[PDB]
Amino acid sequence: QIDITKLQHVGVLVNSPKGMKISQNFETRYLILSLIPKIEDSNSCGDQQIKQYKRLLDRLIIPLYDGLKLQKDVIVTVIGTIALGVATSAQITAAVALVEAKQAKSDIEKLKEAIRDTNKAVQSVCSNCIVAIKSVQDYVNKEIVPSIARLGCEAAGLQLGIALTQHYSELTNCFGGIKLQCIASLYRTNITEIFTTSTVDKYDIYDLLFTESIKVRVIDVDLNDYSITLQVRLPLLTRLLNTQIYKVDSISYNIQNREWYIPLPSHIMTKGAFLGGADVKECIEAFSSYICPSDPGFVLNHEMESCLSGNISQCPRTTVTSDIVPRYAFVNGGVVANCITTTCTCNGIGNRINQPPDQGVKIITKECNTIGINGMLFNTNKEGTLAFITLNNSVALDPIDISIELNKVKSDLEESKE
Amino acid sequence: QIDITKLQHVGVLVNSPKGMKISQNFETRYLILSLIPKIEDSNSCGDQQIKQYKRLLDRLIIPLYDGLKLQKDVIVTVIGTIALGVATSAQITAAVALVEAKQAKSDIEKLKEAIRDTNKAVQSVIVAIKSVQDYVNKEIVPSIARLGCEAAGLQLGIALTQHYSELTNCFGGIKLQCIASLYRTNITEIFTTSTVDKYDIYDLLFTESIKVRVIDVDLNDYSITLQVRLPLLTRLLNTQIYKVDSISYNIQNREWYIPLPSHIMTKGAFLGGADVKECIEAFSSYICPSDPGFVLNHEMESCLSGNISQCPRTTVTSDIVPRYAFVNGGVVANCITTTCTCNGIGNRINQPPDQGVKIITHKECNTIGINGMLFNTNKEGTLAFITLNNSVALDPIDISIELNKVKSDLEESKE
Amino acid sequence: QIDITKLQHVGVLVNSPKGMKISQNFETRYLILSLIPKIEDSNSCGDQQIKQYKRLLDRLIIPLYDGLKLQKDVIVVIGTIALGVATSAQITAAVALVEAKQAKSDIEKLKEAIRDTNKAVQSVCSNCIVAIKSVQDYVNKEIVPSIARLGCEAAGLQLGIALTQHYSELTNCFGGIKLQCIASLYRTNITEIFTTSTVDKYDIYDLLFTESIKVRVIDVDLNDYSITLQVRLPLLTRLLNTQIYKVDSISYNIQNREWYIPLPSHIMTKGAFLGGADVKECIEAFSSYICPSDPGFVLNHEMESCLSGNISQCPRTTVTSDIVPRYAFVNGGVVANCITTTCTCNGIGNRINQPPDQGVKIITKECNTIGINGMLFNTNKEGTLAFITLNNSVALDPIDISIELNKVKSDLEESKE
Amino acid sequence: VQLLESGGGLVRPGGSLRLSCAASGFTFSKYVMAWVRQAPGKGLEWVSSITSGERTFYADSVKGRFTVSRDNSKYTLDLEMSRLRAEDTAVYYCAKMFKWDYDTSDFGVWGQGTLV
Amino acid sequence: VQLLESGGGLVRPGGSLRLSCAASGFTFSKYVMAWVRQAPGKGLEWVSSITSGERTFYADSVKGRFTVSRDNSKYTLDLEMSRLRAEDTAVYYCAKMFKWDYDTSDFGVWGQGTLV
Amino acid sequence: VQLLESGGGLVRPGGSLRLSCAASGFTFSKYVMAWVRQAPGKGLEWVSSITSGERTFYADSVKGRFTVSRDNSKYTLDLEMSRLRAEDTAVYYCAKMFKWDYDTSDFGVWGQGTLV
Amino acid sequence: FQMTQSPSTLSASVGDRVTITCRASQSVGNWLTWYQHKPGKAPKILIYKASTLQSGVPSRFSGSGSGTEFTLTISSLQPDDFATYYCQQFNTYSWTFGQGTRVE
Amino acid sequence: DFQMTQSPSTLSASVGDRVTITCRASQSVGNWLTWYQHKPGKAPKILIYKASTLQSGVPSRFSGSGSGTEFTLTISSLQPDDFATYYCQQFNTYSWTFGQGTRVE
Amino acid sequence: DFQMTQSPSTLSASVGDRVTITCRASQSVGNWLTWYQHKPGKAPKILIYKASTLQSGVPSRFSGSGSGTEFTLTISSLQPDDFATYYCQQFNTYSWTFGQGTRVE
Repeated sequence: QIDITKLQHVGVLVNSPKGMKISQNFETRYLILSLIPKIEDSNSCGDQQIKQYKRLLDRLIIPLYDGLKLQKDVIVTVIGTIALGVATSAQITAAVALVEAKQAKSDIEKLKEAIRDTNKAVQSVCSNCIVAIKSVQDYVNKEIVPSIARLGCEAAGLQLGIALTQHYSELTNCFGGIKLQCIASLYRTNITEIFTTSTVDKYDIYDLLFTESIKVRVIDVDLNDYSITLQVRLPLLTRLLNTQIYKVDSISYNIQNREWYIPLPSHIMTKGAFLGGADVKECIEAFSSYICPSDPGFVLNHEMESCLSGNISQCPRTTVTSDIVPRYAFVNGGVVANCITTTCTCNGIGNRINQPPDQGVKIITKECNTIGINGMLFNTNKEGTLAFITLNNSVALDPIDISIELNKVKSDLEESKE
Repeated sequence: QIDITKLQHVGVLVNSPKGMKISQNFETRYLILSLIPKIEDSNSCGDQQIKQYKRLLDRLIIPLYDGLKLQKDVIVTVIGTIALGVATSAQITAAVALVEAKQAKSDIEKLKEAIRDTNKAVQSVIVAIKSVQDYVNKEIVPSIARLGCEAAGLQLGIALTQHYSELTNCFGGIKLQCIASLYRTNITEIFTTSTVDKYDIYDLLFTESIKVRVIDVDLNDYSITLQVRLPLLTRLLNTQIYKVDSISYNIQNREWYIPLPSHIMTKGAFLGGADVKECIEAFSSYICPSDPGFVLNHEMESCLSGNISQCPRTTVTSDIVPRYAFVNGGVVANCITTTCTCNGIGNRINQPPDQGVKIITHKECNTIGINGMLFNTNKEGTLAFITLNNSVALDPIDISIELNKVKSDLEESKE
Repeated sequence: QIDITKLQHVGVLVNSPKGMKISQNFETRYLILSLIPKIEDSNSCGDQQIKQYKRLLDRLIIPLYDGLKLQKDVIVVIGTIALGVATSAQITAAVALVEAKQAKSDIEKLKEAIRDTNKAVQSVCSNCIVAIKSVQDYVNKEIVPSIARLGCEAAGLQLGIALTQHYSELTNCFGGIKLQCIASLYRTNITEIFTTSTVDKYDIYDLLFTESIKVRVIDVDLNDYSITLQVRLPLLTRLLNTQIYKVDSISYNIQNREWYIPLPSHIMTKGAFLGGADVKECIEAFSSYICPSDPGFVLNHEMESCLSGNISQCPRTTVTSDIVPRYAFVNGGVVANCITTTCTCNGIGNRINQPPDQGVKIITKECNTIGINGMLFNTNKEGTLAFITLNNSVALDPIDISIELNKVKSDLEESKE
Repeated sequence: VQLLESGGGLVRPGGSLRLSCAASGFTFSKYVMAWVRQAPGKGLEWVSSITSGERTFYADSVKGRFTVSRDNSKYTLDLEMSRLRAEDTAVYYCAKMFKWDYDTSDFGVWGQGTLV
Repeated sequence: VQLLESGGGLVRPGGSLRLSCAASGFTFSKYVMAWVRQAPGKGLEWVSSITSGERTFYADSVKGRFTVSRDNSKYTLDLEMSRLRAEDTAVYYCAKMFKWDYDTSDFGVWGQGTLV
Repeated sequence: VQLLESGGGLVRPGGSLRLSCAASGFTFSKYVMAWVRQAPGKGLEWVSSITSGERTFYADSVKGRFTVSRDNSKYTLDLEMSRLRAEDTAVYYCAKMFKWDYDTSDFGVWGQGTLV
Repeated sequence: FQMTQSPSTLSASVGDRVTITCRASQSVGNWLTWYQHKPGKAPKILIYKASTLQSGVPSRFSGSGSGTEFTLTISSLQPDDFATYYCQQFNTYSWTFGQGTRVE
Repeated sequence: DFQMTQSPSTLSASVGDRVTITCRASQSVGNWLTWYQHKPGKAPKILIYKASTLQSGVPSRFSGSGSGTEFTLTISSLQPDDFATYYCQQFNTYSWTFGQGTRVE
Repeated sequence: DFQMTQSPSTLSASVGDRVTITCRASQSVGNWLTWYQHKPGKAPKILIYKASTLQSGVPSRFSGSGSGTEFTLTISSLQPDDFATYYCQQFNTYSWTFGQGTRVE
């Protein structure tokens, strides 16, 4: 119900629309990260370098296990029992998600037993789907096991040690939420390759960005065979219906020799009959719509709604206190600007057009072929379109001004009762 | 003097308590960074690399000296003279520390003279480090006898270039951790003969946020002197810290809530909030540099003491304030906006319009459901079996419109 | 017209002045990055590594080329207004885009000359253009000489290592681009890249501002792998008759309670305009401030009256936390709230009490040594220091205002009922 | 810790032979065994090697001529030769290769050898 | 695709000689040429090499005495020798070095050489 | 400037002998010194090396039987022998190594030697 | 870069199979060529990158290998196949040959 | 590519003396060596199978130590009938190599 | 593993002509090189000790240059009292190495 053409009279410009995409259902997959590679039949070449790798790993794996145990439990195992202490709605969802992990403990145990002794870097079993990546196994099989025929065990061991120390350094930057992007680039690369068979196939470039922002959760550590079990919740993005999102910016408004502007949020939203603002700090912009983890709408002030729904008289205004608020804009094949602050010689530099004192902004359509604002001359566009009042709801956005006005009121009624 | 049981009727929930730790007295130790390694007996094999290293380093050390010489002195030297300028309380402490360093300068110089030539990586008499010394003495010097000085010089150059690259990241105050990363050591090993030994996992985290200061650069023998102030942590008495969360509250089919800080404090007879942004949490304490308490509004203190009727309320604007929560074996939720079901999934329990929030007890019935999901309750729960009259707004435009309305009211009354 | 002597009776302390520097004009230079090196008379020892390097580079450039064509065209006499909505900060960049397009013909000529060359840095003027080639310096002095004494395989492995490292270093901030990054790649520093410019007459503080200027991409070729960038070096002119100060406040007593006068972090004066200044985006120098744009923002009227000497119009608020200092000495003496923190004259036993009405105590050449809490000092003898109802209370929390409004509402309902 | 002989004898140039050295008395299935040559009145030399997995490795002088195979189940190691030449007149040894670790369980053994 | 050699003959020690390998039938400015020597009843050996651009490389036995030069326009290649010795009696060949790529347009060719 | 030497002679094979090379004219305390051998009508060969600090490297041929030493106070060098064989009948030389830098005050010296 | 090859001498009958191996001290890549040198003739080229067949050479010749070990083999022998065969390495600008192996 | 050489090739000795036998590696073979005693008419034995460890049944007089490229094994006192040939092998690469030999006498 | 070899082993020339001698190093030895003259019946001396710098007392006839792995010493004009064996000496490693030598007419 936004009236874009009417709003221009008071300097509010609304960008072209876009849709919104939200994720409500998640697909659960498990990612076992075995950190000790295997060398097939190398006569125990690399054993010494593996031991040092284990000592180095114990620094980052023993604290991680201890932190896991100290974590409280919202639900103790109908889903389960409530437990003692305080926990809010946002924590109950994570608690339920973790409870779902205990149901697949038996199946995960089976997969780990199967992959105990194997040489494959990536391997998946689905009865429920599991995926297991082994430290730097690809590099080993490709350039270390072959390497021990021409160089010997010494050079191969030195190369293995350098590789493993570099791998340890790359670790401790993701495990210092572990962030999905950190995991993906670490092992080999990609995100559509790890989850070969899944919905990731039907993902655009913007969709892949949203998944990389999701955080994974550690749900087990072994300390006997060095492994970390992670739970990944990939999203299913479904576009909502009858939803639009715009963008709003404002320009200077002139009242009696001064500068004002109409303060509005960064974005405006309209879903169904609900008209209100929307924050996109955690969302991702795309070419056709947004992607938001949760509904961003937040209720605006009533006057702000009446203003945005075409009723100009109810918009509020404030004082300009900086140079951030602009003074001219290209609306549609024309300009809307405050001709008092900025010059408005349109057709020829000598020619000038003055906005009358009563009016606030000047809309030029067609009317004159070329327009120059300050020193630059522009030509209008005819393929486009365009067309050619009291606010009295002023406000102040600084607490000191409010306090002084309040003190004035306090003093005024005392004068009244006296 | 918090009354947890009574507050639950309004939506405010308080987590279990925790203590506080503060640092009042520091221990000062001195760190000297000698950036030029010494090669014991190698027929000057590496002099060419060291001069290249020296020329590269002169691009980082020269600007440091010029900045230090341009720093104004707060007090010029019991304890000294005031000096001319402007300096507040927070600067005077740094000035006093600097004056103490100035007094110790004599012995610092004596120690420097003692250690001028020596191959030890770390000494103690205070503690001094020497660039890449362990690497040198471990492989570069022994390898000169096998690979010759060409290969040895090449690796020495690679190592020194890497070390210079590592620097210009710490000095581009300086975080203590950066320095502990440069030299592969813990904080405990550097200051072994100190109080750092009696620290837990959460205490070392606090010692890593303090900033070190530079007090001398020599420019003839390339060195830097640093002052470190290790804290002494003493737990205060009769001081508790809490955590507060709020849920929805029904008033004639509309949602509200009670705004409170993220944390609350009570010390002696002082009731107030706590801004723990800079503090480091622990399993039983809140390690804080300064006293975090900040005075709260009178109404909020009265409300938290137990006077339920003077707590204020505001409207709910977004889907960020929850609508249900686990408290003690049972739930408290706004059942008007979230369907609540007792034993049977079909069975529905409706909070009467007058009431704001509904408190179950697990003796009311054994299994309760939310709008979806089912929970079977705790037998050993401690949970047990009203007008606010103070509405506020948190947005300035809201306030301005009310101000304008009252303004018009007086204008009308004056006649 | 800021007064620095009277305000000390109220706790406000103003620091030393400094000037202002702004960048009105810009100098445009185009910088072409040729990502594929050239090996000369090497008998094709590089191939089978440049081809792999190209496959890796193909992951970066193609997404970048696609992004350019999706960008809307604000402008198309400089041009035509185009369609859609754009504000001033958008048109200012549109002008730069048109200027880049209006000089595209000459840039094409330079690319022809460098098609076959092995120079790390090459420059021309007609609009001067500078062109750097991926790792040409390293090739010429290490790899090409290395072929004779080591063989093609050893040289190839080294070239592969170097190219992989260079690719990794790319995508580090290319996936605005920043000027520090370009300096960091093929280690250079700004002064060397643009020799024929105004960069020569720059101080240490002037370089930091330039390193914070964003550089934008204007073309990617996709056939001969190259990226064209547009740098805008600033010309800095010191504004005249403008000053900037700094402001700090200390505790002020009223009836055994603590208050303070709130003020911004900085305050500035320019001719006949008095107001505060935001300096978050600027860079502080020894004798002036370097600011992308005029930072002044209008301040409350009462605050202006307060900083102009009319000392009975300042507002005050209640101290809530221990971040407002209780003592501070300026020039040869202290100005502290002696009610809270104990002040002593020469002797530790000797004590000085501030009467109930007085807010803070100014002590000059009054005591040759003064003690604040435990520590005592020596009161410098060359100092220039010399030896009230506020009536405007303020609150900085919306809740406080809300309850006050509630009281006003109730009072007025009672008035006519 | 015992190794046997087999096949030691005289053959005409261009013939083919099958030498088998049989092992018993340790865990044979976790070690790499290799052959070693000793021309009369000459320094020792290497022939071939076989790992647990039958990967196989050979000395250049005998590449493409000999074959080495091992029987893990029966604890036996066999060698076959073809296109024999005059230079290959020596004493042939079946040996065990040490692991690349310092564990004290490793012993090291040496076959008695055939005088072919 | 046909390289012809010329020059060379009997000369007493210390003399100077200048041989020529003409070329025809293929591009000459995109290849590297080197000379190879073979003493009677002996194995082949390298002599020198010249790049398209006259970089110039030499072997130990003949370094500091020879001078290879070439002309792009005339499609000719030459070698100059001075201060000859008794161990430089052999047949000299003019050849083409393969490009370090797997292209399908590389052929390889050899000349008939000169007795010298 | 001068590095005199003395102590040479002919002894029964397998004996023990001690040669001396006194020093003067420059600073002996910051220069490595090594010994070089020369078999009659044969190429010069390295022997050993001693550093300021008694690092005591050695050459493979004479390792395990030679004992060299130095004195920083009296400016004297010595070399000792043990279990002499017939293979070392040569002239022993006292020599100063170089500082691996481009100093303009550097120089070199070489001794008279001992017949031995 | 030293290149060595065995067997030095070889005795074979018609129709049989023969294998000749060259070994390189260091890694020489895929760069290797095989020459045929009959007495009183100009050497020819058989396989000029260790796998590729020279135009007009009979199909009986084929070679494979890489790195440090290379090998050449002929399916069926002939009366005209007796000659000295060579392995060249053109990795470095400076060429180096083997020793040679008469086949009979 | 790995090569081994040992000196002295020939030695003279007498009962009770001390003898040192070196073995220099062309490249880095590491702590992977073994010393064999080969006597005419008998199959070779193993003396020190990792350059440090003494094989069961070997006499204590055989002491061996070293690392990197240079290695060494030294005898304290001789036995008249212990003047055999001695070898230094390397098992760094699946393809072993030996030395020349040393007639202790 | 460093080695030094030089050719030609024997050389014959005439007074006033040019003589060129080259030493080759197995690996990169560096700028560290020295050149020696060995007349029979005399103690060896030095001519150029860093491949570039000339010791005092040596005539300007001798001149050498190069670096890395290839070095060469060349003399403009010969003189009758210049027939002796010449050497190439590396002092990069504590363990010194020579060439085998040269003889001139």
